[PDB]
This record gives sequence, C-alpha cells and structure tokens, in this order.
Amino acid sequence: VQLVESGGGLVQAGDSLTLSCAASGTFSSVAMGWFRQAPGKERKFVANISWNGDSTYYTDSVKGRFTISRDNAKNTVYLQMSSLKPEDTAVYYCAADVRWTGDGHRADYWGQGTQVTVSSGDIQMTQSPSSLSASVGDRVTITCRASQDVNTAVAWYQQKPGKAPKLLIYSASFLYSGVPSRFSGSRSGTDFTLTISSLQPEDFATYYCQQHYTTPPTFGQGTKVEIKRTVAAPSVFIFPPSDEQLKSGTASVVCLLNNFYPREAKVQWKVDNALQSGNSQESVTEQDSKDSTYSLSSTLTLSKADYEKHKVYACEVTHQGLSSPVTKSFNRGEC
Amino acid sequence: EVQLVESGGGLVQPGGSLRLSCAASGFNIKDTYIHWVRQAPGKGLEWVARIYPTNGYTRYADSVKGRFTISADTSKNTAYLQMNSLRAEDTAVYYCSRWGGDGFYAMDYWGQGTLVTVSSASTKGPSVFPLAPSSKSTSGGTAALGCLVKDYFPEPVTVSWNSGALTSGVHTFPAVLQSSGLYSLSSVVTVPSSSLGTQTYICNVNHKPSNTKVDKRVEPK
Repeated sequence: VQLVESGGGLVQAGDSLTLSCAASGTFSSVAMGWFRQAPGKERKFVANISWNGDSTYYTDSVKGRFTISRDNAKNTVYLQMSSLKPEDTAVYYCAADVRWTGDGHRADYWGQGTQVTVSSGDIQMTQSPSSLSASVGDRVTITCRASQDVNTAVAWYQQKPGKAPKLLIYSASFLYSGVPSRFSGSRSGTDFTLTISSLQPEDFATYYCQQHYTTPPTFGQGTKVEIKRTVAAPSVFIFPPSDEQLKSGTASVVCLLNNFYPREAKVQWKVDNALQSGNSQESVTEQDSKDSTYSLSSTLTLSKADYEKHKVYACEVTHQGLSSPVTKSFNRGEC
Repeated sequence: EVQLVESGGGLVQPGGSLRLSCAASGFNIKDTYIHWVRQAPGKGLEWVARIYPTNGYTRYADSVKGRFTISADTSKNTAYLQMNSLRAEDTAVYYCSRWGGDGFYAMDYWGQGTLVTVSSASTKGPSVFPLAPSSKSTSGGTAALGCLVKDYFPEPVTVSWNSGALTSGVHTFPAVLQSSGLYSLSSVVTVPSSSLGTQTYICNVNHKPSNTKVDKRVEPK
C-alpha cells in the first residue's frame, strides 16, 4: 500500500490549488485525510473524509476555504484549497485510516508530501431497537433518528456493565483510535446508523447515539446488544452458612449456578424434601465479554434457630442445557 | 495520556448538598468544555451541565437548573458539580467527560463514575462471611468459592480477589434489596481443584460510603 500526492505548486495569496492523492495497494472502507507540515515544526492535521463521504471535518484555520472530496472508484482523495493565505505554506501529506486520538490525529498509511508555497507578493434522538440479540459474526444495525437536522454532530458510544461510556464513532461516520473496523457509522439527513458487521462476544453492551448540535446534547434510548451462544448448562454449587453468620441470628444458604446459556434457569429450594417459597432472593450477572454466559445466585435466608430445626438443605436447578434437573445438597452437621 | 478522575459521591440526605470533584491529568481544562452526564440505575444517559473553564461560561439541563452548579478551578485543573435541593430523581451515577477534537467535538475521555444516593436512611458497613469451598462446591476439577456481603447501605460495594491478582472466573453479582431495606450481594470465583489448600483465597470488600474495607479469608470446609 502506497499513497502518492500530486498537484502542489507556487501560488500567490488568495489563489486556489487542488491536491490529488492516488492510493494504490482497498481504501473505500477507511477514513482518508490530509495533514500539513512546515519544516522544523511538528506535522499537523488539515481535513478528514469518512469512508463513504457522509461526513468531513476541517481544522479551524482552513474551514470554509478547504474541501475534502473522495473517489472510491478512482482510488483518490482530493483537497480543493481556496483563498490561500501565506500561513498555508507547508508540505501537504495525504493519509489513510486517519482517526482522532485525544492528542491529535493518527494514520495507518502516509504519503510522501507535495510542497505548497503561498507567496505574499429541544432535539430528540430516537433510537431503534431498544433490545437486540444476535449470533457471533452476524451484522447488526442500530438506527437512530434526529428530530431536526443535526448535520453530522453525532457520536456513537458503547457502554459495558460497571464501566463508563466509551467513544466508538465521531462526526456520524468517523472511527475513534482503537475501535475495531467491524463498527461503521452512516448519515442520511436525520437518520444515523451504526453497523457492527462481525458481532463478537465482547460487543455485549448498550450503545447510545448522541447529538451535540445544540444545547442540550441529547442521548438515545440506548440498545442493549445480547450475544447469542450455544446452549450451555450451569455448573451448580452449594454453599452452607459460615459459623460466623450462625453466631448472629441468621443463616444464608447460597446456591451458585455458574456460567450458563440462555439466561432462563429455574431454582427451587427444598429443606428436608419440603419445597420453600418467599424465603430466597435471586441475582443474575450480566453476560460475559469473553464467553457470552450468565451466572445466578439464589440465597435462602433463614433464622439461626430454623437452620438448627432441619437436616437436608437442597438446591434444585432446571435448564435447557440439561436433560434432567440438577440437585445439590448437604446435611447440617456432617463434615 | 488524558485522564479524568472523580471524587465525592455517596449518600446525601434529601434537600441536602454534595459537591463532586473531577480531576484532570494529561491536558488543560482551559482548552476544552468539561461536562457532567448522569445515569439513573438501569436507565439511559442524561447530560447534566457543562463549563468552558477559560471564561467560566456554564450551561445546564432544565432538570438541574437553579439547583446544581458546575464550576472549575484551572489552578488545580479540576471541574466541580455542586448539587443542592436534592430530590430522589437525582439518584444516579455521575460521570464527567470532556469535549475533545480538531474541527469537531466528541466526549473522547470520561470519568470512572461516582454513584450518588439521595436518601434519608443511614449508612451501614457490610458483614462479610466466606462462601467456603466444599466437595459439594466441586465438579470435575473446578472448585467454586466466594464471599457473602450482607447488610450494607447505600450502594456500592466493590469486591476484588487476592488484591486484584485473581480476576479470572470472578463474578461479583448485582446487589439484592432485602426486606430490611439493606443491600446484600455475593462475589464468587472458580479456581482449579489443585489450587485449594496450596493457594490462599481472600476477597477484598470496600464500602466507600461508610469507609469500610474488609479482607475476609476463604478457607475450605
């Protein structure tokens, strides 16, 4: 892969130059951009064009004067420069897979440069669907409609359990630095789509679109994406009360149902073959970022005294991954 | 590298006041807009407020207008959210984020979050008991063990294993609300059968709202 720039020249102030960049290696799936550099000074970003051309963005100093175009059929990215000031005198570089970093821009591929000398003499984002569930390597789409035009002031954020929202897509179709290439953004007026092409067990999250076109910046309903896996039975374990808990007036008896799929499991407590009701509490974990499984804890909370009344303390589990119900138990007083 | 760290969440009496801090490292707050964004439990994202630390120009969501005040201190490179006239609809995890970009804005960097509970009720440190590994908690070379974190208020408690050396096969369950009105949660870990007896297992419970830090050691039956 090589990017070759062509079109640089000597120009007087207020003239207009077009720079072409021939990309040979494909380029139609990645963001193309232009950087510029004055010798002795660090390389600085100029403009960017998203893979499909939906959106562009320009460094403040060139906005209104420069225009970034792109031909996916001709393998070219252009920069139409206008009303050129002498401060635009630099080496113009063309780059491939140009992404914001938090400190500046980065790129995968770079051109060799072409010298350019300028000689002085309330909005709502309606997200769809709210819930989504698909198998690994399936293409998923989250469509989010703005109430009025917001242009390309739209960002896509993924949020996983426990943690803070993470930036995936910016300016409707641009990928942030780090984000895998399976996520693509698209704009069509007020309609903004996010596409995860090859869904992965680590794409389990809630995704939100957000408009910062006006105050207030507003978020969408979100989309909880569930990753489907193969039917997997739970590993059932039984945990009696500690002696520490028994010194007080209570006894909690936890039944662990580790790593199962789908989430629907049934748990029944039995105390001396006597089925229990309204004395147990459930909690299910959030699906795994690695193996797409769920886990569940049914706690049977009784008094110190009642625990001393009965013998056997059984937990009975029912699931898709099982041909028959799993019972795990213990007798109080036995080692 | 840019980093936003938050401090000052927790329990606050209704009507009362709580000031959240957002410490920034790896950039100047004078260059960008700093925001506060919240999330009600199991709900979506709500933009709260914003500041341009240079001139101090703020903007709020009608929902927090007249009640909350966003302010910054450049000398310290910290932004703040002073919450007053606290209602129950304000119970949420509060994130701060900035707007970074070149010829665009996007919340590239965020804070870690801090849960604010608006309640009249009183703080209570948890009671940690081991969920000791047994032969009735073993299945084909994989032994399960855990920790019970009963009777604490408000949320949250954070469980780590062996000071964070043990992360694989850990499952710290969401908390359950009891009849008492206090929370209780378990945290389990599945370790190989060969490791029990030869390797030490400790769960590190931290209830920040009542400054509780308990390191219960889980030994077999």
